[PDB]
Amino acid sequence: SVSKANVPKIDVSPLFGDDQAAKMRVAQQIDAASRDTGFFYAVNHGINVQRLSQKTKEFHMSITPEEKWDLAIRAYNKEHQDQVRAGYYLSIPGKKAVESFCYLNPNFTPDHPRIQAKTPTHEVNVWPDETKHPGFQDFAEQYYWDVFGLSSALLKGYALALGKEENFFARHFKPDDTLASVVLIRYPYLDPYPEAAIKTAADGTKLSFEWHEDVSLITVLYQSNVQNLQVETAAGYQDIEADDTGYLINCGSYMAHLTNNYYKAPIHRVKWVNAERQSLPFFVNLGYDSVIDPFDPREPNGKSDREPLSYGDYLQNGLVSLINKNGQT
Ligand SMILES: C=C(C)[C@@H](NC(=O)[C@H](CS)NC(=O)CCC[C@H](N)C(=O)O)C(=O)O
Ligand SMILES: [Fe+2]
Repeated sequence: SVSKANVPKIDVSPLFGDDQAAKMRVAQQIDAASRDTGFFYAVNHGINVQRLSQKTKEFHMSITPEEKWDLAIRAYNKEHQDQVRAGYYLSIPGKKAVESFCYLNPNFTPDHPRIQAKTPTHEVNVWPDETKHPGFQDFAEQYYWDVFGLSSALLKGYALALGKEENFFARHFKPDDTLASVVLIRYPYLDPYPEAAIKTAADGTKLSFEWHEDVSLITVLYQSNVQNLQVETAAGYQDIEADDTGYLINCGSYMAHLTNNYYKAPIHRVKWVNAERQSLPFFVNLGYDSVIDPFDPREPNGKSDREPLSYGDYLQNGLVSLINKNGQT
């Protein structure tokens, strides 16, 4: 069997308060986890994840095929040319088992300057009919802000961990402009489970999603309590334990770029499991024009030979590349 990955549980509650020394002790834990497997569980995070799961299940189990077409992104519905990121990602029974619903910043409204400009990666969210899904949009928008708040706290810990002031990332992570996304992914139980919907790794492991690094600064994930993720390490792919009270945190490739791989974006993959479950990531993205000068916390003078990259350039290029590599979700 594969060995268990070292995924420590870190109590992040000090990151919400004003005890600077305690924040440093959290930052050290983040540093250690980021230098090791690249994953940790954030605990004492303050979010009601059980309610998140319940509301998400009520949505996934009640939405109809009709509504899925009507919410579909462009990849599934040519009539919806503005929906590149936000909307419904359909399953293809017999071929693609997973389905999902993505939404973006609720502040991306029709009058937002980036929406008026039609700037890439910005879109106005689409939502199902309120009468068919009472309370869902309100719940989902509030969840965006709850996980935004946790993410801001986590970003203060990553900044302190890297030797920076606590707002070093967080000053570029703003309610009015963040490109962050929530994805409500449904993995189904299927009997029989179609082989075409199961991928196979070079080591023989059955997978739902192949190896990748995340397109994010950090990723802040709630999943059901069903083991499925693996992380590549020196010792091969290792299993990340489940814990559906904590949030699983890892860095994405923008952090790797900014830190000159001090905090790598861990390569990870999703095992095939025949289970009805949920995967609810929040991809922590900055603003379109956010640029942080790359640095190197292993170099005496802190300098890096990487060029600055705006977050919008990073994101637009990354999302396309991930689809080309691992397929349209
Ligand atoms: C555990 C996870 C976080 C999930 N992974 C994915 O489905 C992949 C790789 S993390 N995610 C994406 O395809 C990126 C989605 C970006 C989003 N659709 C957007 O527009 O922001 C999974 O469960 O499969
Ligand atoms: Fe990922």
